[PDB]
Amino acid sequence: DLIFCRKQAGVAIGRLCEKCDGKCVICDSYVRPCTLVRICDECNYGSYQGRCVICGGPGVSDAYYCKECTIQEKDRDGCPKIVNL
Amino acid sequence: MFLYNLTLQRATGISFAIHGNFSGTKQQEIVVSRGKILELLRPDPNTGKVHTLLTVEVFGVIRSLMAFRLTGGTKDYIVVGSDSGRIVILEYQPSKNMFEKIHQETFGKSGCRRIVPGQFLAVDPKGRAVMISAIEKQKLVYILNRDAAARLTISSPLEAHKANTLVYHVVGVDVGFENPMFACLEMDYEEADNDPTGEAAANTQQTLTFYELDLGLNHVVRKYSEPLEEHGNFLITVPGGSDGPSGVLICSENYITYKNFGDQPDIRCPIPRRRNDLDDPERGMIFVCSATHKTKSMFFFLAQTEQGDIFKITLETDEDMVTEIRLKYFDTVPVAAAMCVLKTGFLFVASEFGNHYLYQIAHLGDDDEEPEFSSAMPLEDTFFFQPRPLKNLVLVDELDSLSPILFCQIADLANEDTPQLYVACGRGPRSSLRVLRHGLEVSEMAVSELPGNPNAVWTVRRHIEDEFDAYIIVSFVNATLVLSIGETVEEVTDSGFLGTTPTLSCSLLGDDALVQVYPDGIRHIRADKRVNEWKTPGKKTIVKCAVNQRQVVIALTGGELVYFEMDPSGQLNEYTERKEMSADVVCMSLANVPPGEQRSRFLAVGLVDNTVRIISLDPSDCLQPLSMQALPAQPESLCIVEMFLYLNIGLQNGVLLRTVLDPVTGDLSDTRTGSRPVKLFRVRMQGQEAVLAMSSRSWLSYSYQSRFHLTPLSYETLEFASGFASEQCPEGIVAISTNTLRILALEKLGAVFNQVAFPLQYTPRKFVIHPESNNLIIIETDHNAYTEATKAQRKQQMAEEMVEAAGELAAEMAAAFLNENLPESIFGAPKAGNGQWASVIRVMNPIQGNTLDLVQLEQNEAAFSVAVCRFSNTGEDWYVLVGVAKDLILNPRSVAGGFVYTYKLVNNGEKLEFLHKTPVEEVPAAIAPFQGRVLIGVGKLLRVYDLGKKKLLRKCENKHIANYISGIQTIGHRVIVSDVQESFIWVRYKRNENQLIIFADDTYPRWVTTASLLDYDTVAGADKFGNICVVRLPPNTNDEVDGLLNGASQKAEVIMNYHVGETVLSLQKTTLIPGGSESLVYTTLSGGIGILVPFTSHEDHDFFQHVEMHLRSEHPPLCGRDHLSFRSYYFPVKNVIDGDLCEQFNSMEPNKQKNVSEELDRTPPEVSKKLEDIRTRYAF
Amino acid sequence: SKYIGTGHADTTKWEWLVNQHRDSYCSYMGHFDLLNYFAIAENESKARVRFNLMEKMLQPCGPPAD
Ligand SMILES: [Zn+2]
Ligand SMILES: [Zn+2]
Ligand SMILES: [Zn+2]
Repeated sequence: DLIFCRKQAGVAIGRLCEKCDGKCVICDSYVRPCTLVRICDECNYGSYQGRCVICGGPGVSDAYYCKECTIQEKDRDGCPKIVNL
Repeated sequence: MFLYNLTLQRATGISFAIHGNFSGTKQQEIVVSRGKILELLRPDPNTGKVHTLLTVEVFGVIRSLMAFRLTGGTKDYIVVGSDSGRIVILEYQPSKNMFEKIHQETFGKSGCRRIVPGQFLAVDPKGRAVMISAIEKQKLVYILNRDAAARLTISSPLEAHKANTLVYHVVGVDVGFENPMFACLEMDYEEADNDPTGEAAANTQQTLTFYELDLGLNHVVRKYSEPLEEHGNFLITVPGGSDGPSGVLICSENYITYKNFGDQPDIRCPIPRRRNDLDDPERGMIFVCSATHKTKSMFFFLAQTEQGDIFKITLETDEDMVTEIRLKYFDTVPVAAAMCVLKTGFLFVASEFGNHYLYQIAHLGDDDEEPEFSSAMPLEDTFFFQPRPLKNLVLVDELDSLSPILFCQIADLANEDTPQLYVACGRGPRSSLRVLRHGLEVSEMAVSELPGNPNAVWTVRRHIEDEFDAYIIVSFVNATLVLSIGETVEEVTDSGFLGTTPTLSCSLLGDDALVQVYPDGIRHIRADKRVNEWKTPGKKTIVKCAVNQRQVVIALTGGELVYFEMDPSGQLNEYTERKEMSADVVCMSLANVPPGEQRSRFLAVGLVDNTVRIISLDPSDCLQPLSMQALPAQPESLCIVEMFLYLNIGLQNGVLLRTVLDPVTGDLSDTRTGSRPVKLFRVRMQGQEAVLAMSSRSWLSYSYQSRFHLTPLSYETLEFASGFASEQCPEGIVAISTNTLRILALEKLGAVFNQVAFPLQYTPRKFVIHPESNNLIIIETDHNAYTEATKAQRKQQMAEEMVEAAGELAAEMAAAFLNENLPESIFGAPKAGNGQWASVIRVMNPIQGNTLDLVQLEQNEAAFSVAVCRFSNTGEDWYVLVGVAKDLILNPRSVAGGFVYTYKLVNNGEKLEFLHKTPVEEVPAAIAPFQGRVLIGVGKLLRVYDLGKKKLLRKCENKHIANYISGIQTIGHRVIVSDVQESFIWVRYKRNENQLIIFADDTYPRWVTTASLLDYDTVAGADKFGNICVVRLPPNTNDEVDGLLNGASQKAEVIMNYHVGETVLSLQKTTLIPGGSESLVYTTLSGGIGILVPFTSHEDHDFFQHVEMHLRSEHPPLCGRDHLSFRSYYFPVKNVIDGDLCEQFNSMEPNKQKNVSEELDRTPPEVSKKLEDIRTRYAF
Repeated sequence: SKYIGTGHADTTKWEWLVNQHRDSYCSYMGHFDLLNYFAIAENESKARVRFNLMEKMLQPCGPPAD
């Protein structure tokens, strides 16, 4: 049930927690963070305002795509928030 | 092989154009889009000139361009939608002269895609919402707001997707501060994909859909949708709110409709037609562009048809309802892609091809007798009008544009030493052959040759607030003559100089105090008739001086440095110290003392010593040596100048030096550009300083906002010159030649080529050069075209049929219809028919423009190939071969046959005489001389042909080429074939076996447009999609042959791949400058010219690679594109460095220039010099 | 599957070919110098070529089978 949200991303910036701080959301790499992550409006609302996009804990820093995912334009899909059903 | 790309002349074709107050002031500017270049223009309301302010390469494909303004603001923004998945908003900064990116919003993947938005862009007329749309289901809406600091904020997008839907056009609707509305022309194709009968494809209508954005609820909803009568092209926003109703104008085939939601009925008006039209009666009529002009009292529209007819559309209204649409014929101009109506009464026309125009709207209102059509008028049958020459408009300016370039040849067809560029460009009756030369064009100002020995001429005015000069003083060897401008310039007496001996310095000393220096001394002259004279002690005689309106230094025999000064009293006081050195001066120069300071300090001194010495002259440390630097040769003159301070060093040869003004030299640049001494003279270009260097050829040296240019001029040698000013022309030059006294002018705002044009009849396809006479043999061909004879007989037919209209047979419009033919270069050619062609063969002299011979072909014959050659079985006679198609249909493709014509080219290459005509079963698309015979590509077939007495004799044939032969090129042993869809086939001709054998091919499909041989093994190719590639045979390649991929056994390797962004149609290896290196020059369909040059060392390649790497990150493309991804559009880049990205280093800000330069272990001036070196090595 | 133009093991020749015809026409509308080439080749205004391509967008390759 690890599925990405894949909704139209807005102006909200994705956040990472203390455990996931250096990670890439899509491929889980740690090398060369390149592009700032954007999330949709339903992922950024109320109690969901600041939360890790990978796990859902309290965010502390910005989420980034890696250079490898940026080269393949994998930052052009929807909201990359991990959502469980 | 590693290549460096440089642009020599940018594209000049316009795709979109918007107007607005982009600088925030009250003047209006236009932003035009080239394919990949953004450009800001400003037309002068005083003279009507259009000046270019800024031009930026965006490294993408611009697809939509809008302007918008927030409520209460005075500045317009720019919204750009491109082939990236981003929408960008830009702001022009007048004080920095650059485009500042305000916002970037990413929504999808890059490229020109079906369902990713970026093709359509609409904006709310009040500026609170913007809609970006694709051709398919996806649409997005952004809300635009403003914070308390008056900066622009953007929201997250709202989706309005709708599957199985096609969009023709989107516009925002003007409401009165109500919820924003957007109108769309839409079509649903779901039913058409499920019906195998094909009846759901027909019976399918366009809808006009309205989308309402509810700012209170924050969502987009479909409110209204209505089916239309027929399919329409673009929409027009009608101004609403408190000035006008709020609807849309739908432009359609033969009609224009007004529509609004509510209780408003639909109003239709048919488009008028030209009386006695010569075009095919089955064809309809559409509008191609529009322009709105809103005034605080009324509004109207300007729409143009495909024939180039502009009509003026007004709207007859009620309190809220519209009742009539009225159309009135306005004028005829070339077919435009965009039209902008400017306040202060100017109309800007950007044509689809050829030159662009700016018109003055001379006649406001409409007080005329010509009829006005209406929607209320009843007609069973259509309206008719008569096209006439311009009545409402006056032509004020014309901007040159090389788009579209179709064929090019670089060659020295005149007997200069520099080659010229012969360019067949243009389409239809506006085509032409243009000759391009590197230089500036000297405008003739005045000529009166007087006998004597002219040496020098100044242009000094009587006052300092004077814009009118006082005198011009040309010195003989025995005397001089000094004149004034009484608009009838001749001898003058009350000047006060009256020099019996020559005059070597004439300066404006005071406000109206003049310094006259001559070999026997100096006589300072007042405003009143008074002279104070200091003459020579004994036999020492001055030759050189250095003047300035506050201080005057002189040079007697022996380097005796004598400095004067004129203090606020207004008279002479000489300094105490006279420093003398070993030799006599040959050069010095005093910088123009600025109004900010009191006097000039630096004085470069060039002597027989061959050393520049820098000396101070302020009362603190005046006249004592500071720094000396030897010379490479004998100097003639130097000059401290600006446009920050530099000096220039002229040698006695045709070579130059440069050194930036400082206590120590900081920059160095030498250009081998003569064998004759350089003369450095003062002039003023662009209203600021510039130096006119002179040699066997005369050059102008001028930086331009850090754009250094050493450009020659289109005239031969001179010997002295300076600025000029008069009621006749307040800004010019006074130049002297052998047995001549000239005044000249230069009025071209920073161009690289000057061009002359010669008109043609149809679209030129290809031309060849006669080797003996240097004449050009051109073929011109057009589709949907009549020949001359068919036009004449069709017109006679229409006359005889309109005279028998069965009606008093008493008044003849037919004799008036037959007399004068409206010019096709102004009113267009009658485009009539679908399989109709028109072709012509022309012999032209390239020096003049005269047509030597003209052969017209039959109606439906279309020429595609031409060649000039000699046959071995004949003598030294020349022949011209023309390949012609017969009854060609393009879609679906069908042809009846082909012919090859043969002519004898007699009378010293001036006349063609028909010999015979050989039939072939397909279009002969390529003809190439080959070993005393000729090769012809007949569709899929490659044939050898020898000359016969009654026709051409087939000798050999290969039948294994894939699809269609589009080009043939031969190097002595081998043949290179271009396929329409496959790239390249290598063939060998077996001379003794009489065989054509394929021995190599490629592994990629390429849509080849042109090809160029680089050496015995390598070929340079171009593509329809905008790519250039280089293909080389491996060294293993065996030539002596008697498939592995369903192809040939041996393959060729691709060693170069580059995306240019525009379609290349010409490639040629040549040397552009005398004494330079060979480069690969290409030509583009948008009017651009560029080169690819090889690197010779690994160090230069590595340095430029690192520059490109670092500039890719810290200076990204403006519209959101990835630079490496753009040059890898269809294939990945291979061994090319983008020098158009690299030269953007000179236009960054100093902080980022330092951050970039300190990584390359270098300073910005060194990087700039290294960038200029490789450019001046090959190109200009 | 949600992207228009993708296929699967049951895709027919007709669907494949109409998909590539449709995105070919969109690519022609997008790229500025391809439309120039076509408008010079067939001697028409660029607005007319654009409108013709949009009209051809509806049913390229004819109506489907059976
Ligand atoms: Zn990643
Ligand atoms: Zn986490
Ligand atoms: Zn989400």
